[PDB]
Amino acid sequence: NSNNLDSKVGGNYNYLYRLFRKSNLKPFERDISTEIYQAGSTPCNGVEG
Amino acid sequence: VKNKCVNFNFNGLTGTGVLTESNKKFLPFQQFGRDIADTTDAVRDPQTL
Amino acid sequence: CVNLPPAYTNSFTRGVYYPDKVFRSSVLHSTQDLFLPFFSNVTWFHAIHVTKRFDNPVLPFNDGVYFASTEKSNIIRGWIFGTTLDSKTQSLLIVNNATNVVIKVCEFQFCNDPFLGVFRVYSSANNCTFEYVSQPFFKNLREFVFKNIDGYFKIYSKHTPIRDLPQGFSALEPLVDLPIGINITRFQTLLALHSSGWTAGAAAYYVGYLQPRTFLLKYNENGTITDAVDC
Repeated sequence: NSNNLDSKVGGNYNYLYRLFRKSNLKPFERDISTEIYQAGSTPCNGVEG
Repeated sequence: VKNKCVNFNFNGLTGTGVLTESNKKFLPFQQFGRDIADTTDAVRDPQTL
Repeated sequence: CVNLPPAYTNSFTRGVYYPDKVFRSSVLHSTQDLFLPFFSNVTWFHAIHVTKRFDNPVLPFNDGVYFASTEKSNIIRGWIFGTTLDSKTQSLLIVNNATNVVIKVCEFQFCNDPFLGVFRVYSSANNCTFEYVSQPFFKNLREFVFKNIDGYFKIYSKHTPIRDLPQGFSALEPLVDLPIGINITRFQTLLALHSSGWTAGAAAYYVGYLQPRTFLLKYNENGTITDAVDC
């Protein structure tokens, strides 16, 4: 545990996790892509709604 | 200690036997001998090489 | 960033590549692994200007690749590896800038016609997660083998001083292993020429693909593979 180093008195938002991927990863494989994830079948053009 | 029955530990590999000089020549990416039955029958000393 | 029917062959018995780092002598070892099957259709590409040929397309990296090149004047430099070769994904690169061996993994934006001069390979580099740059680094064959398993990118190599593929036997020794950790689907070779001016080139490289097989390998009294059988 590191609740005295990584936690601040107003919220620490410098640690991130990836939600909304199209397929599950493989062993020891990395991914730092940030491309808008499309839930439905309608296309996406870099806009979020 | 050559030519005597000794228990040994070569880089974490234990066992007991008699150690003798060899004419075999390894390659710079090899360390063990692994006879037909998957048993070691040769090793490279990590100091004298 | 400037712009600019293939042949087939046999690949009799090549691409064996010692599987483990254990010494063995005077035995017959059966092992399953990703091998290049015997007597397989092997694409062929040219660079001779009799005819103004600079063919070097994008091929797919199915499950590993065998590469060969019979040249004389050091015209093939390196390779690229990725899935979509733009800045939306991470990509690998190997090259020899006439004195070096440069390996790196970034988010390059590659030109549609990369090449060098005998530097026009990429137009950007943003997220470097790896770097391996080093010191100032038809007669020969220079066989290679590339694989990508469990995040590790493995390479095997071999040289043989010597217009077809010489049908001998030579086992490839391990060279390096890199922890890149990326999804690779395609690759592309890098060449150096001498826009509308370029000539004096002859590379004649060959490619092949691997699949899972079971081989029977033979070791001599000195620990050298001198034969193999495809089961």
